[PDB]
Amino acid sequence: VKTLLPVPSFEDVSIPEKPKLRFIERAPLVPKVRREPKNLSDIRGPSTEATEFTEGNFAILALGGGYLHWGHFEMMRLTINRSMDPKNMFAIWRVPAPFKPITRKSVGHRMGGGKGAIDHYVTPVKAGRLVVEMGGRCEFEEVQGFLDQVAHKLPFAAKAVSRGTLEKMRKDQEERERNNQNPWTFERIATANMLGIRKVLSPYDLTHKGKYWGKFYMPKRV
Amino acid sequence: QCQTMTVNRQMKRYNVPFLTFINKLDRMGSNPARALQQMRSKLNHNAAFMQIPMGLEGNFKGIVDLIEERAIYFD
Amino acid sequence: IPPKPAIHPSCLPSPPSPPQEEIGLIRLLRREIAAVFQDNRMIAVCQNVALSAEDKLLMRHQLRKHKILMKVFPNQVLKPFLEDSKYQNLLPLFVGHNMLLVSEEPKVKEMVRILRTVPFLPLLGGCIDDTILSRQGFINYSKLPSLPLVQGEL
Amino acid sequence: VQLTTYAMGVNIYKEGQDVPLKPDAEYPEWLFEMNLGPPKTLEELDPESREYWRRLRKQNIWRHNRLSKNKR
Amino acid sequence: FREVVETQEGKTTIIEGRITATPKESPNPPNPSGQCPICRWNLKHKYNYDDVLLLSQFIRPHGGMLPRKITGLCQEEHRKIEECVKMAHRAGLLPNHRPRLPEGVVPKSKPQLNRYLTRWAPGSVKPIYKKGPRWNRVRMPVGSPLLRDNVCYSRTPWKLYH
Amino acid sequence: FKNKTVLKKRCKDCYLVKRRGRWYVYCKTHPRHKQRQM
Amino acid sequence: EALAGAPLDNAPKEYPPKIQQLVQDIASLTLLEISDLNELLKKTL
Amino acid sequence: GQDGVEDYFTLYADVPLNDMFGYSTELRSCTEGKGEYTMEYSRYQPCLPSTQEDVINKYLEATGQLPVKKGKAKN
Amino acid sequence: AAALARLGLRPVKQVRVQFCPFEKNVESTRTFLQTVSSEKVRSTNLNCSVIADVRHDGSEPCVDVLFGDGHRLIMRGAHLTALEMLTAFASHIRAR
Amino acid sequence: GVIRAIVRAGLAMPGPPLGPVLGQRGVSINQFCKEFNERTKDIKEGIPLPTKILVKPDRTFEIKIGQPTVSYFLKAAAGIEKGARQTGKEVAGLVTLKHVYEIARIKAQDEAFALQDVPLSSVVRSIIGSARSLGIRVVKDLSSEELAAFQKERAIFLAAQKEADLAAQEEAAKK
RNA sequence: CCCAUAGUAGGCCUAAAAGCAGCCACCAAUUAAGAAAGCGUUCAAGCUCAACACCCACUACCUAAAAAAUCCCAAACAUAUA
Ligand SMILES: [Mg+2]
Ligand SMILES: [Zn+2]
Ligand SMILES: [Zn+2]
Repeated sequence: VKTLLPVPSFEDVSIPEKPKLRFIERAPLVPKVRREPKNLSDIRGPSTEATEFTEGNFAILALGGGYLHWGHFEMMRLTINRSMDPKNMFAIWRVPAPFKPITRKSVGHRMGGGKGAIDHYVTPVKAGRLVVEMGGRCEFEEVQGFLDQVAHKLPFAAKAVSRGTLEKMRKDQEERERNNQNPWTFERIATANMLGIRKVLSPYDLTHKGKYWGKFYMPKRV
Repeated sequence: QCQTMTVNRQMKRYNVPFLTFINKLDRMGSNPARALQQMRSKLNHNAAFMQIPMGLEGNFKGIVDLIEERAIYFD
Repeated sequence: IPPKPAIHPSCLPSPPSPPQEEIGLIRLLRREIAAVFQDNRMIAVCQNVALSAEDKLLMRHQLRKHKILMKVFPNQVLKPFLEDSKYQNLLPLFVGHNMLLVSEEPKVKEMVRILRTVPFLPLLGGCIDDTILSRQGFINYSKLPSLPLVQGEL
Repeated sequence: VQLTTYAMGVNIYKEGQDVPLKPDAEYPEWLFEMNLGPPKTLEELDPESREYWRRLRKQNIWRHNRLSKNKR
Repeated sequence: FREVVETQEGKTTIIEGRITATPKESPNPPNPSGQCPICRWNLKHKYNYDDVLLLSQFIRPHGGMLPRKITGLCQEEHRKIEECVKMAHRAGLLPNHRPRLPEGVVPKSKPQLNRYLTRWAPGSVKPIYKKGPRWNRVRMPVGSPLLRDNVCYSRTPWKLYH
Repeated sequence: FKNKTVLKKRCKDCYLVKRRGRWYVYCKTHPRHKQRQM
Repeated sequence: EALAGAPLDNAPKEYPPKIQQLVQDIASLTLLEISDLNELLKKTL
Repeated sequence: GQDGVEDYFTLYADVPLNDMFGYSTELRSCTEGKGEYTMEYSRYQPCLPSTQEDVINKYLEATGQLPVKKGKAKN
Repeated sequence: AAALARLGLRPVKQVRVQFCPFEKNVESTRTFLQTVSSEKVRSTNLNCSVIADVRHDGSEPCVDVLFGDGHRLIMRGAHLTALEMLTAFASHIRAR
Repeated sequence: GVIRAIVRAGLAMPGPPLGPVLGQRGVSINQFCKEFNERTKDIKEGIPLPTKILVKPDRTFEIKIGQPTVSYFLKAAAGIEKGARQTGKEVAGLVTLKHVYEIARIKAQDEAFALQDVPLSSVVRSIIGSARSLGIRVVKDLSSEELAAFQKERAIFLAAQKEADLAAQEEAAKK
């Protein structure tokens, strides 16, 4: 015979109103008459806000930088609304509406004449930022499944993690970073300026510790 | 088949006596017993037997009458 | 660079696994086994035939018509009870699929005559009032005369 | 048009007189010790009964069914 | 060991089941605390593919092998023996461990091409016609990926792709 | 056969085999599930 | 305390010793003890 | 609905006339001969949007075939 | 043991098994009798039957089978397992 | 083998469900229907009951008559003809313990219960669970209480059926 | 590696949807099986899985490869000691 463990009871998680995701529009309620440059520092480096959870216990953890326009948000919201349970699951958006303007000139035009016209709008997303958060009274297999299904469709690398999974991954990351055999850490060489390496490196590498490069994220750099 | 069943329905509804003749017995697909069993089961007729072959596919030579016990050797 | 251990963990003797705590299912199984073994005096272990449930309910109704019951138990919970108690000579008879009979009062004639109708229902034997016997033992014991005359012949 | 519609015109007494209804004295007492509305959970049955283990097995079956929904 | 014996006598096939004798392990192991037959003799990362005596004790006379529940190997040690035995039947080793067949060894097609360290099957790999440029050259594999933790004496890692 | 990078079983009778350097998905009940590794 | 070796009846070679002891105890007299046995047997049944 | 007799059944269908171009051919080919059917006028129902666009395009081609379709197909 | 049901069991005539309950080498013949007396392998033909003979002083797990060709096959499972005798009976009933 | 079929007693016309299956099996259908009718003519009510048939390889069918279903008995004891779409928020009716006890003691003689050591507690628990899953509700033994219950339930169920028919007509009109 | 009976056609527009069209409660019998966890079903049949009975190896390091035009390019060695 085999043992029969008690099933996890779900009685402290109540589903609020509007379990489905809200509609995301293209341009905001007021257009920006001043054209802003394409500041690339909004996606380079670790994320500051929207890192931990808030209401749900499952969220998609980003592992790279990139821009998401109206089509990506529409695809994500449609997939969520078509692959969920409205009486047992509910998701809340974590990223704001796209507001960064992008200027595009005419096709087949000479170089010059100032900037072009504003077409669409995107939003900056850094590494380690939760894209969408979803909770409810379900378990972990199905939610991880239909969240990785969408994360594989995202341009940047993303995985479906939770609370315990994030805790375990942070624990093994710090365990690997505190038990290094070779005594030559990237941070020790970058901060103390060894062998004149500061000539070919970058001032942003002092805070990144060699864990970021442009927009990607290597979790095996240590 | 279908047309045979329709002709049978008409002939039985107007009461017409008839006798069955089997043609083309020179190919690799001669089996009067199967056709007779079909006429017995699938249709509502009666059993009968009047001729016996002496070789099929490529051995057809004559037929028997089994009424006078005297076969026929066609030449 | 991961730490390289001097001795691989798969080579050194692994520590013993912690024994699991016994659940209530096996406790209730052992309790009801002891209960049906103390009150009932006639049991007959027979090889369970992997037949359809239709014939199974048919034979169940044919047996229970003569005011008898039937109840089986898994070998995992039965072997300790057979090896720790007095029935230590019945442990080699529970090594596979089998069916145990729980019938109150001795009525071996009717059950044998109703089971011999099918030639695919064998039985390993059983005990008749603390007297272990086999199939041939049962078929030669069912031919014994009535109880009153055997009691009064002395 | 065929349908099994044999609803007898029962008012307030046709359900006890049409059939040989027996009083409460002739019926045994242990027939009223059954459940009524809500069923039985897991914290209302002692772990020394078959009903608790059957309920736990049913809950485990339900959990396995809810889990095995995406895998093949 | 155990073998099957079938005899024909008067249209009555007599299928018997006689159990024969078999040797055992030496009553003096160097490391009795080991959990694997290879670890108990201090042969951890100490054997190669040329050892025809070690590989012949865990295989079948007809070319087959033995599971882990019978031998006693773990997960990483059973795969090494499974890879080293495949490198022996191709290099001409173990001539008595050939599979049984009726009468198929009649037309000797391709002659006995000598080979060693054969990792993949001969009649299956595709000939490399392009070989790539220079930096991303497609080398030919050799050896075994599970035989990298063995003891070396040449002060250089085992080059498996050259 | 169909060229597929990620192979998977489409029903129940599909069994995976390793032949001529490629993983093939053969099936006798539903022959439409034949896949070929590219 | 377990049980017996579970013999069979197709090959009569062994018998329980208690039956033999009881028979040896009750089969060594004349007729007065037989009459007493009949009396004590008919007292109940 | 569906009726039936001793040997076969009798289906009660409800199919528009627009989808009755070659129904007899496929109905026979999917019945092995012994299948028949009867057709009679029933009522009217709203039209499907695909057939709506089809009849709109047909009326457009019949009236004036140069508003967009053949107007851009030729220039 | 579905191979015996997919193959066939029509030409067989009568089969039987003999073993002892108190022996420790009678599980093979026991599971063989259990598999041969299932549902598909028993309903695939109605012209055959089985005999379950249980003896005490047999001291031998012999299984004798025979089919319609007048042959005879007796296999004693003293040391053989269940799969071996199963595939042997399958091959013997398929080849003849 | 066996074929599960639940048809009406006095209404067993050759065709629906029991038609293509009986035609492809290899047995007759008109003779089976005639035998079922001549066996069920003893019933003076036409109660639909299940039928367990068995076919042998020599093409011959047998009929074993058993006990009818439970939903029909529950609907006859409650008084309603059709079941409700909800349970708890829309009760169809009330049935006392005496009616379900009589139904259980009458049904406990079929081929499923008479061939098993099942007591009265098990069958009354099963019928109580079936009544709870149907849409009705059981109660101790309420004489005058169930009288007043029926007196109010007639009116409330008439109102519920009227409003349900109105909602269905509205949904049919919105089309 | 094996294995599957029943209270039923659980409640309802559509003729019915009988385990996969929608609703709150998703009952209940012997050891043990979901008013339904994956295909074929106008309404029924055909197949597996979870649950007994039965033994009980790893029951899974997660996913990370590609083909253009004169012709592909040096060759070779996993085993005598940094
Ligand atoms: Mg079914
Ligand atoms: Zn080891
Ligand atoms: Zn397939």
